[PDB]
Amino acid sequence: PRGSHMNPKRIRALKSGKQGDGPVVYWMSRDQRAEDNWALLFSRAIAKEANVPVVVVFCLTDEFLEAGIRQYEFMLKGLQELEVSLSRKKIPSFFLRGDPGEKISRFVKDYNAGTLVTDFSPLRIKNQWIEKVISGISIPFFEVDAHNVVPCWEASQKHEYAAHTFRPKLYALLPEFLEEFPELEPNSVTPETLSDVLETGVKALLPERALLKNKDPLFEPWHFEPGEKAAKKVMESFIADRLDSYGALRNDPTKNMLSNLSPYLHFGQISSQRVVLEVEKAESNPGSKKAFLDEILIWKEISDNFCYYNPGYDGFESFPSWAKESLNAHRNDVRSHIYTLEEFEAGKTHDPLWNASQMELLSTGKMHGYTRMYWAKKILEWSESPEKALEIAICLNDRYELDGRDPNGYAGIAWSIGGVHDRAWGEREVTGKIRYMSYEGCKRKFDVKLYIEKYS
DNA sequence: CGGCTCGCGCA
DNA sequence: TGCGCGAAGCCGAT
Ligand SMILES: Cc1cc2nc3c(=O)[nH]c(=O)nc-3n(C[C@H](O)[C@H](O)[C@H](O)COP(=O)(O)OP(=O)(O)OC[C@H]3O[C@@H](n4cnc5c(N)ncnc54)[C@H](O)[C@@H]3O)c2cc1C
Repeated sequence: PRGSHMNPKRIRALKSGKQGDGPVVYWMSRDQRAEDNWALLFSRAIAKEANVPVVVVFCLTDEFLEAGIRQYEFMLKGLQELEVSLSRKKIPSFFLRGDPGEKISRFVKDYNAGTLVTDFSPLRIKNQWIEKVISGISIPFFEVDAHNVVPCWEASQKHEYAAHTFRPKLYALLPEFLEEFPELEPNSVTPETLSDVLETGVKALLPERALLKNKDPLFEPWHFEPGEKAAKKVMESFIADRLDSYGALRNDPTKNMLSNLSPYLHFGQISSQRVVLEVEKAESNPGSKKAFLDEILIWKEISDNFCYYNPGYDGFESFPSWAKESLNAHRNDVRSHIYTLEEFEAGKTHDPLWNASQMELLSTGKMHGYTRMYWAKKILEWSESPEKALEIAICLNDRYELDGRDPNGYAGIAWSIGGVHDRAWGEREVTGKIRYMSYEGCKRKFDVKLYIEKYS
């Protein structure tokens, strides 16, 4: 659909039909940003070719009732800043509430939309909303992958077993898809309140707030300033101050050596392609640059590949055959300790290292990448069954992580519990051939006393 | 057949 | 801390 700096492989048709005479409607869900957004850039080009304006619609669902205030407040502040950003580009942002399957379809008829465009995501709830919209609309419906550098359906056409099989496929398509972003052109033709939806949502999530003994909330909201502008500043600080030592202090939770981009990368407040662009041109350590590029390209996008080709990505069935047979044979193995969901949530286990990992999750909403493995693998070692371990790990991850309800989470949990994108290891009790990690192994890699003392 | 994103013994 | 090895099942390049 026209465009010079626009690769058509980033778009795909969801429903054919006659193009209406109305403006182009962008159903922004996953990539909540104005700059470096293919789904918005493609929506502007179609609008320019049809001599119509472009509008942005966001549907707020009841999904926030499953999470807490930490994710609702982080995402809502970004949309308030996003509202002003599109206003400067003469693009109006319309915020709806309810089921997108009925709210978007009613929107299309009411506003007399001519073309509908949405961003891509492999989650189950989005494939459902899309199909309900398809049955209720009669205009063309497009979908753009503005989250992955290479489109998910283009990098691979199947579920990738391991990264060493996905690495050469992704890196072979980098010279084509890794490109600069054209600027967003404001509209030529011009045509509720977010403050009220924020106050209404917080009042409903108040009883479920995580508290201390003295009724003092646990979440510390000053660690990550939300929004598109603050996401850019985090990237600049990481490249200038943290990219050099990234390859050596990657797995040390006592050091703040990570990029801290996942809360912004999840909500779409920042483009991973933009991060990859800035990293490629920076002069830094080559082992550090390779280590970071493998994280944000190979492993961030193979998580989308995992969810796109495995609909049960959050279930025991998605595990490989060797893992399922191994964990099934150890179901009757006596376990050293049995902790319920409440004991894991409050951090009341016998392991001070595990409790400290949960404390960081409860206080900052973002646990260190290395400790997230020990946090999830010890849940499997201290649960009733593999199904309960998957249930508990997903519950705490999606409730308290600022990057929860993400394909990176379900792939990361399935990696730690089900050996997805992993291999077999030494045979043990309970866990079987799943990769084992011990408290003593962490003692030889970093100062565990500092990490425990930092979070009680 | 070669090589995959732990623990462990040893400088 | 940094390195080489062990224990394990399977992809995929042929
Ligand atoms: C059990 C488990 C659960 C996880 N839960 C989530 C989750 O809900 N949301 C989430 O965003 N990440 C999750 N991950 C991945 C990883 O823990 C985080 O992406 C990372 O810790 C975020 O911190 P960072 O951005 O500073 O990391 P950095 O080292 O700065 O990494 C930069 C980016 O690379 C990507 N990345 C890094 N490590 C991974 C990984 N292992 N898998 C996939 N992408 C990765 C992320 O997009 C991240 O923002 C989980 C991993 C595990 C093992």
